[PDB]
Amino acid sequence: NTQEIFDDWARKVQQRNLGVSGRIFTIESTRVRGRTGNVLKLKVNFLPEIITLSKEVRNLKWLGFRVPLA
Amino acid sequence: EVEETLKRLQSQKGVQGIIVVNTEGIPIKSTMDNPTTTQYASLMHSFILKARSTVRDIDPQNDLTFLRIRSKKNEIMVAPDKDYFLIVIQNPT
Amino acid sequence: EVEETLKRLQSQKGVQGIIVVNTEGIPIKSTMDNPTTTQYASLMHSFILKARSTVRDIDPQNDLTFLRIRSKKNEIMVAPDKDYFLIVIQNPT
Amino acid sequence: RIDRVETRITARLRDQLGTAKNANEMFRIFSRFNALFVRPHIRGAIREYQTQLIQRVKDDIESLHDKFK
Amino acid sequence: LTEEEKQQILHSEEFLSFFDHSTRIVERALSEQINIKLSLNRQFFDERWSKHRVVSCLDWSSQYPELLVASYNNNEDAPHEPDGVALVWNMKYKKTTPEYVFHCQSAVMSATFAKFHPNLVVGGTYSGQIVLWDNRSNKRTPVQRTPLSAAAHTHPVYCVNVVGTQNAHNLISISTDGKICSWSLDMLSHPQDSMELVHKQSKAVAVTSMSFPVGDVNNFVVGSEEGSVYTACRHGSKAGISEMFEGHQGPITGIHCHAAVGAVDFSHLFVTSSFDWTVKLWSTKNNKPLYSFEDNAGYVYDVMWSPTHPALFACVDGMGRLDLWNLNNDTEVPTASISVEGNPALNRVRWTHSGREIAVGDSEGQIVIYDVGEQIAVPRNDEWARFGRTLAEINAN
Repeated sequence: NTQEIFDDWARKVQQRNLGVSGRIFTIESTRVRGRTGNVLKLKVNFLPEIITLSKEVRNLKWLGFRVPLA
Repeated sequence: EVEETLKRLQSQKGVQGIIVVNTEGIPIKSTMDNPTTTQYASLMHSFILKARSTVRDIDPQNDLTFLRIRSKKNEIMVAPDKDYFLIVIQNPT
Repeated sequence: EVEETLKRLQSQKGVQGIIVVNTEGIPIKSTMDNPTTTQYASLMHSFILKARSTVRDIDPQNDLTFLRIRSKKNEIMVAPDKDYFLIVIQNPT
Repeated sequence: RIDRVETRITARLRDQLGTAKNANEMFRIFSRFNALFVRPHIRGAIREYQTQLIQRVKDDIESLHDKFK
Repeated sequence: LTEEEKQQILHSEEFLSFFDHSTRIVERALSEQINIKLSLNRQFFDERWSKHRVVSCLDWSSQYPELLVASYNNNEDAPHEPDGVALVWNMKYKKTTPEYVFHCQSAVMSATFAKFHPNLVVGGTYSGQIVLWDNRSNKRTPVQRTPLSAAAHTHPVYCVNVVGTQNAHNLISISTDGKICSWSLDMLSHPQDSMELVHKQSKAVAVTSMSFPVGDVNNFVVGSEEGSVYTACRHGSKAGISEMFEGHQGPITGIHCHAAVGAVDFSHLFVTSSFDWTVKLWSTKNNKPLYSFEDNAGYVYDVMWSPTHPALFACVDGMGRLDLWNLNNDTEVPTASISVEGNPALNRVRWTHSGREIAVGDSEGQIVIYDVGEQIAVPRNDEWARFGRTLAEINAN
């Protein structure tokens, strides 16, 4: 009944999910790497951050737990 | 007692025919007419003897022990004994 | 996934080699000694044709689906299809 | 009559809290009888069953902190 | 003879059925012959497809029984391997290899079966797509995928289920934005009924592995961000979030309504398995916790009601203890419990459509099915309602 795991997820939702959960800027965030095809491949700030997005929603409102202003 | 084995196999699930070869391609214990038992088991006897020669061509010490021809409408199990063989036709379902 | 098929069907114990011979008598899919099994593939295909004649001559509307040749040393199971065939030797493991 | 109801209630709650011995199990088991966890003559027996019920409750909260870690 | 002729015929569009029937027949001849209370029935393990791949969700096949779609969230282990695995396994044959592998282009999430469809494996993915697999094909790549438009799905689809009879068979797949979309089971390029579960506060409700009561209604139990099960519709004015079942403190993980009625009343009651470490029995018209079960060690990842015995349920935890609970005899203790080897965070619980069998989605890879014969459809229709009444009498202290 404090903020340890809730604070970790709160900080994730605040900074690690700033461009993932509240991704108002990372709308079309493509990838810049090497692969097979040489086309518009993508790796957005929320792609591997599905845990950051779900952490934001379900953790910030898992019990009305910790969540920063951002 | 082969009579109880045959009578027990009468009301079994899907039995098309319970026969057995008896004179090296010429059956005697027939529950069907002349072609279905004698001619069909004769063709089966000749073809299983050819299969014996087939696996014998692969290895002469490798003879046959059992044959199971499962198909869309029938499953023919062949039990090869010393002289006479055995042909039992059963339903696939 | 042809190599996946060879590795998975060969993973089962008793299977000496997945020597799948087509209707042409040529070892289209094999993993054992080619000259030794080439004669075996041609012989087994000729007797596969014998089994096809058996199924198509005993009953008109019958189609050979799968064959089990329990030999004395191995269990030569034949998997015939509508277009080609399959030869797989599985010992009583 | 209240003492007899308390004794029978304490007997039922003791048979329940003896059987059910977890946090909520022994809790609602010792509290399944109103006169057991209410009347003092039976609240002493409720405390006797609570000596294990509160122990399991403490185990549940301690294991809760350990599992939360 | 030559490699060109062999490789052209082996890869020709003639040998696809030949390889399918060859693998089917040789795997059919795999049953070795001879020539001379929880059962803990069987475990499912695949080497190229089930290792460090957590199970997304399991699903029993209403048509073609003893079939379950073991969806798999392909982790960051093998990127070259096609992300997302949906393995179909066989119980009647008792095989060790998966019958048909159904990989994808994204980590498949909650892949289920499609009712009134013999060769249609439906399933959401990590790319927000509810991909579709066909059992007729040999290529294990899904030929039908889902769009990602504003009307289509955006979040990874964590729950896809069918609702409707043969007249209006709907594919209700829901995202965690509340966007529910009814899709057709034939074409997957355009949604049929697309909308969002708008709420008063926090519209994008993180739904979680919903279900439907027996009868295929449009109302689904939404496992919200903190319990708050929203029984919601799809059409009409009640479309979107309609009823809220609050009095919970955690995100639901597996939520299943009443299964097929075996021998008791309809029992319009669902159950919530969640991160709250305790299973909770609820009614579809209660808005009060009907009964909160014992605080299990670890979360409660899934729960399911058996169609044979619609009065009991199986639930799981992080330690690996599958607990089935009947309430006709028990009040605060589980009925039958069994664990899996080691401590696997058992993710799923799915009772077979015929009942008395439990599919448990383990931690990573393996899927363990259970069998029982003790809990049958005993005609205790009155005792179940009486126990529910005593629960409604004792819960109010």
